[PDB]
Amino acid sequence: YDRKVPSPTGEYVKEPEWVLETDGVNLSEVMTVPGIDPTRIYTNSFIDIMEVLGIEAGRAALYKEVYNVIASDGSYVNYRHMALLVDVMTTQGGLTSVTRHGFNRSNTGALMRCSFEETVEILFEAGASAELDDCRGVSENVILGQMAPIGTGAFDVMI
Amino acid sequence: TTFTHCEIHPSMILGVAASIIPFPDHNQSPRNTYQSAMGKQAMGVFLTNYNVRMDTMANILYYPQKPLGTTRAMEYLKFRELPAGQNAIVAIACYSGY
Amino acid sequence: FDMGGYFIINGSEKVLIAQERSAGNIVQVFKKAAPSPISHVAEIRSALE
Amino acid sequence: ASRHGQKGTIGITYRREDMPFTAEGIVPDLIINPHAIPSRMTVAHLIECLLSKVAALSGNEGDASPFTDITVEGISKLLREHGYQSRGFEVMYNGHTGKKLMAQIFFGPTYYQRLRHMVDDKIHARARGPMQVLTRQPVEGRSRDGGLRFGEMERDCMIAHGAASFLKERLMEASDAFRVHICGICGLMTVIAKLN
Amino acid sequence: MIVPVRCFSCGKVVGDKWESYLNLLQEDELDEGTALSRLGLKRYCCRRMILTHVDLIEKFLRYNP
Amino acid sequence: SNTLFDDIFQVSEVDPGRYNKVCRIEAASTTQDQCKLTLDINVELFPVAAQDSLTVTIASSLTRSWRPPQAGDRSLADDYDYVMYGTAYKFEEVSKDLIAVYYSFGGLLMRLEGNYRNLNNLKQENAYLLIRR
Amino acid sequence: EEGPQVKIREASKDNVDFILSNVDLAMANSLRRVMIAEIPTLAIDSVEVETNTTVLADEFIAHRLGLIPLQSMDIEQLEYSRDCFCEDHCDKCSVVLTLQAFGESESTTNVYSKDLVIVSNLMGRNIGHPIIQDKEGNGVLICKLRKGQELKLTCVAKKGIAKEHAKWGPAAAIEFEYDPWNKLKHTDYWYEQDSAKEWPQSKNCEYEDPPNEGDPFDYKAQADTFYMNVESVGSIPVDQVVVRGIDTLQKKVASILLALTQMDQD
Amino acid sequence: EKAIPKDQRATTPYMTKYERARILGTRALQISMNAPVFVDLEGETDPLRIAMKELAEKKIPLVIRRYLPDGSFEDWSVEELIVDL
Amino acid sequence: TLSHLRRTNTPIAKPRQLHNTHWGLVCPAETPEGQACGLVKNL
Amino acid sequence: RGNLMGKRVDFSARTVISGDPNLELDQVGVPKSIAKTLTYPEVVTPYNIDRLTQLVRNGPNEHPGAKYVIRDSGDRIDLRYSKRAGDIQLQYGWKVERHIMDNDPVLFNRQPSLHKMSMMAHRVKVIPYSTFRLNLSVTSPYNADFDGDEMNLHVPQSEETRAELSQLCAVPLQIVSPQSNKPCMGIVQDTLCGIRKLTLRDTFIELDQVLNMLYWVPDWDGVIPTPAIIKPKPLWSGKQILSVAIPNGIHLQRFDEGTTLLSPKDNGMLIIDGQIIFGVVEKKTVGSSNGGLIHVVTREKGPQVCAKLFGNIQKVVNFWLLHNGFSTGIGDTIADGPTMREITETIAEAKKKVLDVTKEAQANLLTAKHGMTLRESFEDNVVRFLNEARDKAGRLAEVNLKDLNNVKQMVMAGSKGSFINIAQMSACVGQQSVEGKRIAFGFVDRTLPHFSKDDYSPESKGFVENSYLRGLTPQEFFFHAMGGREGLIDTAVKTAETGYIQRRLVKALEDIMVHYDNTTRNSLGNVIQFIYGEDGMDAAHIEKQSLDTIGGSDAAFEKRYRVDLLNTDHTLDPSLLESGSEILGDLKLQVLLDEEYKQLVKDRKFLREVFVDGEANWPLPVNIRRIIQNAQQTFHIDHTKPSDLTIKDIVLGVKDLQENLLVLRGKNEIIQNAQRDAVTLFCCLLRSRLATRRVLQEYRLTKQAFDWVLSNIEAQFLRSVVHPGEMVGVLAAQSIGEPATQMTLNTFHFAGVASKKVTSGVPRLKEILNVAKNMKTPSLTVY
Amino acid sequence: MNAPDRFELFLLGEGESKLKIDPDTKAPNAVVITFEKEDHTLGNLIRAELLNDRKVLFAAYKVEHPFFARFKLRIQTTEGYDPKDALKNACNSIINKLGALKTNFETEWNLQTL
RNA sequence: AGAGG
DNA sequence: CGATCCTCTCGAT
Ligand SMILES: Nc1ncnc2c1ncn2[C@@H]1O[C@H](COP(=O)(O)OP(=O)(O)OP(=O)(O)O)[C@@H](O)[C@H]1O
Ligand SMILES: [Mg+2]
Ligand SMILES: [Mg+2]
Ligand SMILES: [Zn+2]
Ligand SMILES: [Zn+2]
Ligand SMILES: [Zn+2]
Repeated sequence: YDRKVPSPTGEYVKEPEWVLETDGVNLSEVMTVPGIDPTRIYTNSFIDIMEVLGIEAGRAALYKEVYNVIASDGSYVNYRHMALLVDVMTTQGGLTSVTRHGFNRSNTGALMRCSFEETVEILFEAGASAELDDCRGVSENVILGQMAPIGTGAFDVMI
Repeated sequence: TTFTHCEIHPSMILGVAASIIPFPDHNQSPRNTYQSAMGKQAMGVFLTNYNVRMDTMANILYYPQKPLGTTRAMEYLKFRELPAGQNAIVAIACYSGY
Repeated sequence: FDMGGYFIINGSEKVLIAQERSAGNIVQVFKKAAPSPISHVAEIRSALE
Repeated sequence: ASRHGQKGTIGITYRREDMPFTAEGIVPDLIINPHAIPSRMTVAHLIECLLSKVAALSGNEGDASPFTDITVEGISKLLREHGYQSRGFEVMYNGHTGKKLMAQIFFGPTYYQRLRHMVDDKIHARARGPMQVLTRQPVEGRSRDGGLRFGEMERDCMIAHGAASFLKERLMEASDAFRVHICGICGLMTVIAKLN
Repeated sequence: MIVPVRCFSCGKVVGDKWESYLNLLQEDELDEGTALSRLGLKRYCCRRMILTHVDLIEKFLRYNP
Repeated sequence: SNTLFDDIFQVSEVDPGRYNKVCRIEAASTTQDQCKLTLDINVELFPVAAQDSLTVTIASSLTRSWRPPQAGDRSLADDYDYVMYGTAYKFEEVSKDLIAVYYSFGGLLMRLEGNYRNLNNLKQENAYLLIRR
Repeated sequence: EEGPQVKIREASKDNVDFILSNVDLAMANSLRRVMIAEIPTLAIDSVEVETNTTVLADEFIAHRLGLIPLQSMDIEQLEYSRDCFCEDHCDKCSVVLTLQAFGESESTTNVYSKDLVIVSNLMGRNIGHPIIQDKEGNGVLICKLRKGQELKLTCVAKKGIAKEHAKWGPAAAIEFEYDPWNKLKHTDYWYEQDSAKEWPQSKNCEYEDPPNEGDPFDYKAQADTFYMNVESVGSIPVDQVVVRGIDTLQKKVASILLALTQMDQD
Repeated sequence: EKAIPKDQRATTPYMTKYERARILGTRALQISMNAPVFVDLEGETDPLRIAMKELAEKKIPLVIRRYLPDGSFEDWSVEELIVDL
Repeated sequence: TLSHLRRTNTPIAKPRQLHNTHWGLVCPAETPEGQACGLVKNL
Repeated sequence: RGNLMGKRVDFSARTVISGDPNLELDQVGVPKSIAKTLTYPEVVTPYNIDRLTQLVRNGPNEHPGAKYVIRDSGDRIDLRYSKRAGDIQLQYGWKVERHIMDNDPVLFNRQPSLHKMSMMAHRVKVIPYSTFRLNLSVTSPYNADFDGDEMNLHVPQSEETRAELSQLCAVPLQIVSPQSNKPCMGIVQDTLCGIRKLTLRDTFIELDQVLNMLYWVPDWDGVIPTPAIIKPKPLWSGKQILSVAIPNGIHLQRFDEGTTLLSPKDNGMLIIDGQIIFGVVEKKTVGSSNGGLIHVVTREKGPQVCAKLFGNIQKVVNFWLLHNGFSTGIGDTIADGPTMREITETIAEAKKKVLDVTKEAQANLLTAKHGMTLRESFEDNVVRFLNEARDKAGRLAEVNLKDLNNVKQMVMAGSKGSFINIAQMSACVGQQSVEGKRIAFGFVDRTLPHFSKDDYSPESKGFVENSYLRGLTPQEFFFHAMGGREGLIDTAVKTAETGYIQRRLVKALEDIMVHYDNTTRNSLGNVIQFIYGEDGMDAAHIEKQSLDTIGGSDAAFEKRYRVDLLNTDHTLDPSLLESGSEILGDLKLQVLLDEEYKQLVKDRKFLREVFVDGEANWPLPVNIRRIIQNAQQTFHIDHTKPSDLTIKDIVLGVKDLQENLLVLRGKNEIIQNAQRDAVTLFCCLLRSRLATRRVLQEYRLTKQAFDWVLSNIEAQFLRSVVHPGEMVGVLAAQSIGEPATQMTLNTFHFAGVASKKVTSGVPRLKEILNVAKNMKTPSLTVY
Repeated sequence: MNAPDRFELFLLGEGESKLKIDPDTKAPNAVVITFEKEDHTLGNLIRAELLNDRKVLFAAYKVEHPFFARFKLRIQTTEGYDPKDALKNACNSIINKLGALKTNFETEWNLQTL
């Protein structure tokens, strides 16, 4: 693998290095191996980075991986967009999936979680646990046919 | 050289719709598939008794022409006997940009 | 120019669409992978025409 | 559409005079755009045209069969025999101005198809009309005089814009909207009203 | 479906050259191109008009009522 | 003013290079041992052969809409063969006092190099180019 | 005679080949447009179908009838019904033709443009007689009938310009070329290895002096001298296509001159 | 209550896309409903174009209540709010 | 019409792909785009 | 899902769409019948009373007319039947449901609506005929083709609903995309093609034409510019009259490859004031490019002003090309005889190279690296030699193509077409692939029964030797067909996949919006981010700018930034400063020049530690380069005179400018620190750009000009900030979603390859979003 | 269905005059004549003739949209020359040019035999 | 179902 | 327990 690294003169230069690409994961045990740089060691198993190095590193590898689908395809999406998603998935302590498992079971609304999946099962658990709908979310106001607190209705006009 | 058989004609690997395309062998793989779905939505004489049938929707070209460019397969599919289009004189040009 | 091959049912022309299935009485062996107690399986779909 | 997966709607109609012309006084019935050939790779379209040109002059059919030995070269050979520039091109003049076009045009016959689905069988417009039985929303289909579906995709599109009011209006004032009576105690739609 | 009157492209009257064209081929034992030309059909837009024409009328007439 | 520069140059190289109507011409002055030239010429209206003696002038005279000439009795500052109108775009100072000019005659480009081209071009988005014989 | 010069090389009953010397492109072209469109002619513009037992649709028949070319000689002494005072049409604005044909013969019965009949009082005008150029005397074949079939209809032929419907074209194709040597460099010939050997040189090359290879390009030269061939359909004779061509163009310029004079008052 | 005082207001002194759009909206709604115009309409007739002129002149008597996540709010005059955009 | 009369439907390992074995039996071009892609075949 | 989230709506339209060279970007051609069906409730005000009374008189079947007069007390007086429709003496307060007339705001769309730009407010222009007409440069954000697309239309019913449309969703507003921080619309098709043709140095236009072209630009000063040529013919350059569509104050600069200040190849770009100086206008200049003429006009001159530009450019270019003309024939596929022999031998040698590796493998001599089979290593070699073959033969074609080659002409403009197209159409199609590997053994030990068993040769395993011009053999044909099918199948797979991914992402981020504290929070009010994008900047207001303190040798860094007034050689001389000599060995000003230098070296390190590889160009608000270039032109910067600034001016000027680049407002600890961080990166840029030496020696700025640069930077920055209420959640979800769904559906073209992605790809992104415990390619890269 | 009547191409409508002469807002001594129910047959011809008048500074025409039979002619003349006149003179010149042509073609036709 | 982009 | 969008047609119980 080629590397952009600074010359003693100061400028950045190509200095090819030996890297090992592995088929299979055991990050924990591999980094404790001598003659390796455990500061640099990487895996496409961002779930394992989350487990070995902590949430913050997990977040990084997740972006590294989200970015990599997008760019190792041709396209460019501004950092912040992919950054927002990664943050959403992260900011909880762990990896929250973009599925009915992850985000849909979250501490959110009620009428807003039935907008996605398991519509009736979400509505029944609401009627069982006697859930209180905040009516803050977009989806809530959509059902209510009221102006949501989005852009234009985010503030309040007065006299 | 150890042959047991010979093809009657490769043109025959194709079916009815593709058998209508001129020089399919000089076309990008899908473009061929497209024209296959397309030619099935093209107007003209579907049968001679059109004037005698009570059917929901019937579209018939006023003066359908036979193609100036034909496949040999077409003969069997009675194309030049019951055509789908007209031999329009077409310019490939940037004109009014319309 | 008509070719037939269709039916007329309650005044409407009906094409009977040729339906594709895998032929029976055929002996086919399959490799069953990783989360499986059986490595390989030899199958036969015996029919009576 | 041409016989090569080349769909296109008529953009405009021009009458003979405004159309570009050959010094023979030949004029097209149709004008396709050069920018629908390189990416499409409909090379046969070009061969078809060239061959049909030869065919019309020679007064013989075109052997557009696939695994032929017929070449662009062999065709082009004949087209030049027929006094035209071999590669389909022709000098044309601008109908408005009468001046020669700086570009020469690949022009000739090409079998084109008149396909079903025409603007007028498609145009629809609605502004209050057949409201659905149960749902109380505009009906489906142009025939029924239905309202167009403003899907979630479209709701999302509007949330992104921050168009809060339009979204509420597009979902209430237009389409649905209703007025129910709620209890200040239990908070349910079981309130009997004598609105007079 | 009967020989159109006038060529779509140019307008030269073609609706009169039909039977005339068929004699040239049948009786006079001529070839298509020469026969087309013999009818004064010089331009290719006029050429196609008659050459690619399929006269289904003959077939429709055939129907009994 | 009036004039802003004057010299006789002898063509070194003549290059069409993927163009028909235009040629990039390379020349030097008969007088100044340092004075260089580079120019895009409409070789269709004024063809230039290899090694041609030609008087090059840069004026600024003969804002406001262009009127068709109509010879009449209106005489412009020319009894020349080739005339152009450009715009100053850079003034590259090199070794010692070696000043190079930069003009675009509607995309056709100039590059006159020398020494004494001081209060003679003064960044003026004007300037006309004149060629003789 | 003073300005623009005409030199007729070939002339026939329905075709004129000539040269147009001492003229501007705009004029040559504008003439070609007015010849295509703007010349009035007579054409069927209303078919009233009593009986139609043919294989063909009523409108399909009506369409062909419109295309049938008919005498447009004394067409300047027939009014545009739009500006005629009658409720609908009359003898001063329309020509009324009739068609009745019945397949009586065991063989196929052919209906020709020859079978149309004027019923309108023409008031001695050379107008609406279906033009027949066909050797055998029959016109355009309109329809065909089996032994059974009948077709009974009435036609109203009216004054109109091609610019409204192509049927009104005294038109047909107009050949048009200027500078067969591209001395003007008014087009850049596409080539593979050689422009000269690949492009076939014009019939009009004989009438001009071939370039000069190692000679300067004529930058000041202006396109003049136009090689033209006007084809008549038959409604109006060839001479009249170009004479009426010149005339109607001359007319619309005059209306624009007269237009100015009306705004001049108030 | 909650109500943040006039002193200490960390929100943008600049009007937001949305505020501009809702202001121009509401004003056009009033003008369209035969309400009074506080600006010398230079032959103007469109309620939004009139609201536009009113905005430029800063003669729109409306106040944006900016809500914060805790529930608190900062009120700003349409006239005090900087209209760059 | 003729084309409709020569149609095939394959309900439900890689059923959509044009198999080598289709040579001379099925048309390689004729197949609808999406949903029924490579399941609806033409002889 | 279908009755609450989505609904069927009234005041809706939809019909076939067509292109319009004579329409304004922001306009929509509305067919007369449609205009006559869709209404708008207009309250009767004295401003409108007369226009409205007239409309009521016109009635439902005349165009500028209405249907229904709704007075007070409900009452819908129906204009089509009412026995009073004839009179009607309107009262104020009453509403009139008038027909949708010219210049009304409408929301126009094209499904799938997987993008904020698939929905845009348009100005009505009622027209004859049945299609919806649109400006060709709005084709891309909607993803429209004129092959039969349908496009829907929605009518706002309230004044506040109309304001929302015109002040937020307007087409000119939506020009600069916040997805890719680059602009979404540009010059396309004929206009792109022609602009190149017109901008040729060889392209010369006469007066007659010039005048028509000039009158064609609707803005036009009504002043004929002086011709470039005043020799035996007043001749204008193409570049010249097109510069009339380019507004003044527009400064643009490029440098492509061989681009010198003389660009002998006529490449790069130079536009000073509002006139092109050199460089052919093509995609890089007038396309959806981040540093294009569009990004510049939209930023510098305004969005409305820029939207107007699209029109002008099209009006001239289109007219010029209507008169120039442009075609494509079979001729543009036929490459040289001598060239065919080269292509032919290129294939021949690749084919022999293949036979050799095969014969070597068959002799049990070919030894694979590690991690892969002798068979595995064999295939990728053969695969490589065969692609290398097609590519080499393809370039052979491309190079041999003349400048008059209509296909080369198109790729040259970047209007349509690519290298591969040339290659395939004229030289060699290439190797066919299914599931990555080249055509497999469907039959026993062969790909077809026309072959013998165990034939690993290029032709047997699906290598197409022939071009589309030459034609394909039945085997080649069927193999091309096999690979072709792959594309069609994966569309019908990936589109149903990517589209689901979209709704999931969209539902997962719906409620994420910037609050009135730059905080990015959800419905529960939980902090997702403390500043949007970690900088509280609006995505639309950001563009890639080079950080010069990050790269280069310490040597070059010194040469550039260092100023030692205490050193005779290494100080700034008095040629470029009024106070120059008066400052040699200042000690007190050397203390400021030194403090400046240390911050400049502090960053150099900091940046090398954040951007580890040493990547200079990063997307940052405020294009400083443009501001500088602007000041230079605005103040007609006399590069020969010294200057009027002091070291104290530049140093404390840049220093104070940074204290005023506000994102957050709080006077407290965390907030002032959050603000301090938010700006860190931009400040590096700012300092790197506005350091003393660089200001004087490089830019050669004046005090008047500098003061303005500071005010411009401050203002631009403030504009560049995120607006509270920005629906950043939906935005991000769509900004990731839209590309995915379109990396397929496209899907294709062609048949070789175009995978990875489909393949890499949507299944991986699926693994990621689903948090797949059991991934397919678990890799570990050890250093 | 939403198409206009083909006579809308040459027939003037409700009120509607042929020429609408409006003063140019920008440059002096210039005017914008809007020709109603007209094309390139008249536009180009008047335009090209105007360009022969060695006292007409500017003369160009445009057909803003193809759907409509209507064209805009811009004329700028030298101080002390009304553009209305420059047009009048141009129009007159064309009629005369065409006059000769009719007379000439007519003459030549009679000499021709077929 | 079938079909359209 | 989920599996892209919208549209348009015919016409089975
Ligand atoms: N199944 C589908 N679901 C959603 N959108 C679709 C679907 N099929 C097509 N589309 C949309 O419409 C377009 C249909 O392809 P289209 O025929 O218009 O364009 P294309 O890829 O450029 O090919 P062509 O060369 O025929 O123009 C897509 O690119 C996409 O936006
Ligand atoms: Mg398309
Ligand atoms: Mg499309
Ligand atoms: Zn209660
Ligand atoms: Zn013809
Ligand atoms: Zn009458």
